[PDB]
Amino acid sequence: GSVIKKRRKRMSKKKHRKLLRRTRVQRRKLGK
Amino acid sequence: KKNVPHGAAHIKSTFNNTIVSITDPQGNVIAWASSGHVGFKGSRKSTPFAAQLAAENAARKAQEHGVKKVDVFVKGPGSGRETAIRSLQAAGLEVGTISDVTPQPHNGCRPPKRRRV
Amino acid sequence: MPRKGPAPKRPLVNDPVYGSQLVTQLVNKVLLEGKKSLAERIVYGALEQAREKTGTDPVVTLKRALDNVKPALEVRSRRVGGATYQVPVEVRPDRSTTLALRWLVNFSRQRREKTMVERLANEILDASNGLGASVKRREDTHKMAEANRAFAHYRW
Amino acid sequence: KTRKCVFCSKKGQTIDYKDTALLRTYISERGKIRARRVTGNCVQHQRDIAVAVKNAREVALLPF
Amino acid sequence: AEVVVKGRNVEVPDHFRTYVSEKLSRLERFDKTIYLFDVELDHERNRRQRKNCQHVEITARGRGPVVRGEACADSFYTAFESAVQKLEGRLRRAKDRRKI
RNA sequence: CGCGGGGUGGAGCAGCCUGGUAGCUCGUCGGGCUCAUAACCCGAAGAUCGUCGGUUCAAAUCCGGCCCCCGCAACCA
RNA sequence: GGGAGACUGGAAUUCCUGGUGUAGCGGUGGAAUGCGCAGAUAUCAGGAGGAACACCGGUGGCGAAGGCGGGUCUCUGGGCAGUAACUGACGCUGAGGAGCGAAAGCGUGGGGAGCGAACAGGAUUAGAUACCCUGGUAGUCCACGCCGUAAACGGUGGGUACUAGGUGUGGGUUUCCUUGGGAUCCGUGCCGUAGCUAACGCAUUAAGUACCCCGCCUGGGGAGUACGGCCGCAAGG
Repeated sequence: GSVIKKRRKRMSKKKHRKLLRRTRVQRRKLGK
Repeated sequence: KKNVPHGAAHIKSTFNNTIVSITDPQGNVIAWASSGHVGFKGSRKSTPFAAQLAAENAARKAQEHGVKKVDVFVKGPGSGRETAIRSLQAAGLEVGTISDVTPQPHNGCRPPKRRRV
Repeated sequence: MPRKGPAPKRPLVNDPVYGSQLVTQLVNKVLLEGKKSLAERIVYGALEQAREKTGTDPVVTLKRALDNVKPALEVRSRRVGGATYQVPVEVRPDRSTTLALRWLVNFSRQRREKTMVERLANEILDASNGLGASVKRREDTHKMAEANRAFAHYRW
Repeated sequence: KTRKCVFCSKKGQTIDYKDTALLRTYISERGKIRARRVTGNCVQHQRDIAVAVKNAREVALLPF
Repeated sequence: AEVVVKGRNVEVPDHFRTYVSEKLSRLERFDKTIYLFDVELDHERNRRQRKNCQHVEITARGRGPVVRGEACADSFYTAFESAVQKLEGRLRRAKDRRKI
């Protein structure tokens, strides 16, 4: 179809990836 | 210095210039002529007129060591192959062969990927 | 009349006093506007002063100066890809006569004699010997053409 | 070309890696292998010619 | 940077003077090539049970030749903002595009 | 302490050991290039040898100093 | 070019030693960092080492899908046709389940030529944390395992029967002229009726006409995210 749907989805995915970069450490230690 | 009865040319026509050595059968080079050494620099170095002046100066420095007959060996893709052969046949050396020895890899080392400009 | 092809040009009558295409064409390029009669008085008076300083036929002196300023190659202008390329091009006959007469008139007009007649006389004489600034502009135009020979290939 | 073959049409002929004449009928003046369109092979014998020329290059019988 | 501010059919509030000065002043920042600016402020749509269409025209003699630039908007500040965004991109292009 | 080399358009660099013929590179404006910008390209505007001294036709050039410049490597100065 | 193991081949790039030989080479839209003048680029001879396999080779073959092309040898998997010798419905699908599964990435040990994220400098630009240039580490390679994801796409689950044709090409049987056509079974493309579709299109390799089993959907965001559990060395799934 259009690539707009694909790109909205991918924006969400990207943002999430970044959010796991920055909290990586914090999730390990707060979880442990 | 010495005399050489006949030699072979080497023309490296790689886009930004042509480097024209001449060489005996042995392969030693009596003299080497290039567009850059003529006086052109930069993008003017790429031009076929730079190849004509490179083969002119290469044929004069060639003729100072007494070469008369030449077998021409031209390299791969670029501007200035038949122009350098032309300036050689006019500038004091005669035709001989025109051998297109392009160095062909056969999917060898992977080439640089793509220039997007 | 460009973009439709070549346009037909006006035929030019020759000179009454001297009998040349090139004298009348020098008059029409002397013509700072309005006064063709005064342009004829400048050209005629300047060529009889050339007759005084040569003692010969003035149109032979004129055509020898015209030959000694006449260019063979002109530079121009085509900018291939983000760089301005001075491209040398073969000059037509009419284009070469036009550059010869136009340079002759303009650089006579820069010269520092009192009237215009003495200016044009001294410029036709100095261009006949080869000592005017206009001959130096021919040598500078061939300097730009021979200095820029490589870019000429485009075949343009 | 636009023939149908010589091996599939003449219906008896063996392609032999020792035989340097038959393999040099199908390489070019450069030494490179000609196509199936240029020589008109059936596909089986185009595979066997290509492998046979390639073996003959491996044992120095063709100028690579 | 000489800045002429004409109406077209409109009052010219001290808010409009100051805002004009600061948007257009962005251009003084980074395009040193500027000379004269001429800025003229139309006002229609008004009177018709509808919302007034403003229009801004801006003229700019650079150091060299003459830009022009025209914008229509429901209000005046939003229009002059938009006009300065456009002008900034253009000029650096007329800055751009060159450099061999 | 010396023996040396070391000076030449604003500058850097030669040339200066075998006298007649001082170049060279950025600081130079004007062009052509583009509808343009700039570059790219062309040309142009400055030293006759830090300077002064003898001989030889001819002297930066050869020889005497100096202003200098130092390299240092020495100094139980 | 189905897979695995083993041995080996040449062209090319890079470095190395040695010749020949001089001031540029490289690079670009134009340049500059860069390598040079200590002997580079160029050319000739020899050596090392690694990776990828020009030509054949394409709308072509094989594999369940990923995927598979230098050669040879060794071990092994599937398919197709022909005869009909045998068995006699042993078929189909398949929730959960186990296995395989590009690239990137991960662990331990090797290897490291070319290419090359990150990382520098140069340039461009208002500014480039970018494109373009010069260099460049992990990686790319092999051995042994992890991981489980893709536009893993024919964007089309698997099986079966039927429904006008025309023309290419791949594998094999046969009747006729005597390689040429015919007919047939299996494959893969291009065009085309009927029928179907929202339309584009599909169209005997169906998205047509029907039957069997599975997966899955129920407005857009929030979100394939939280919480919880499972797997994983981690990234994460």
